[PDB]
Amino acid sequence: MTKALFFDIAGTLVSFETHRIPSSTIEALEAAHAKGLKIFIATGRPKAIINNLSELQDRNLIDGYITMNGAYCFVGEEVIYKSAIPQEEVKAMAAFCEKKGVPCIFVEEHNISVCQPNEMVKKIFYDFLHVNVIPTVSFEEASNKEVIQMTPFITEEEEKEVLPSIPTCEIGRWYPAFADVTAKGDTKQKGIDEIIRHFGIKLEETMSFGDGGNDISMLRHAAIGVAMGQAKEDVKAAADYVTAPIDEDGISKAMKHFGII
Ligand SMILES: [Mg+2]
Repeated sequence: MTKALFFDIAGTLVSFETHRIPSSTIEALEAAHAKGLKIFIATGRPKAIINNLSELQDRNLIDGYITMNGAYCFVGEEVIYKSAIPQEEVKAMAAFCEKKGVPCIFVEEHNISVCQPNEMVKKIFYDFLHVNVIPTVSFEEASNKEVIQMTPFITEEEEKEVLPSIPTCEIGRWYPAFADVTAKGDTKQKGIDEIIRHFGIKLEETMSFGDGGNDISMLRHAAIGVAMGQAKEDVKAAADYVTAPIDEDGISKAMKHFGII
């Protein structure tokens, strides 16, 4: 039976339309918590810019976090796994973005920065996703940092152009305007593995929930993967079950369907 739930944030817990968590989702997670489910966040975002979970956090419903696509995992105050990108690949991404004229976010363990933020950062991270403004630093400074995750604002075409300079990183994408880059093997699947290792939970007792391309590995890896109803077809194909759209009680309906609650 399911013992661990893994939830993506954007488009899974938090609506892109309201920037809020559906009421039925909060109710479902309260019910699951009381039944003893462990409830985990599994997001591409770094902790520093997770600014939209307060309704769950204030209710003390989250048992641990997979952040940065698996590159930074923690349970309470305890870090259980982290990674860093090979410096050559940080440098190559910085040089590429600066040459191309596109911005890039560089995330360290305890600092976050953006280089040359432009209309794409404003449009996508601030205006669309409601991320708080990230401090600016130069690409030269960024290129020298110990970086856990980079988020270049590159298209799929631009990604293929920089790819040979990025020979070992993982590149996770759910949206056409940016991708998240982490070190080899660091995907939300890795995050699941680290969390369940910590808790003594078997992979066969896991359930994941996602809407995006960066969820596909965790949708396949968990024993049961649930795709949100508005997800792209490749995300749905990776899942075992497709629930309703997020703003049509998709989380609650899935949890009820499986008897989680
Ligand atoms: Mg998502």
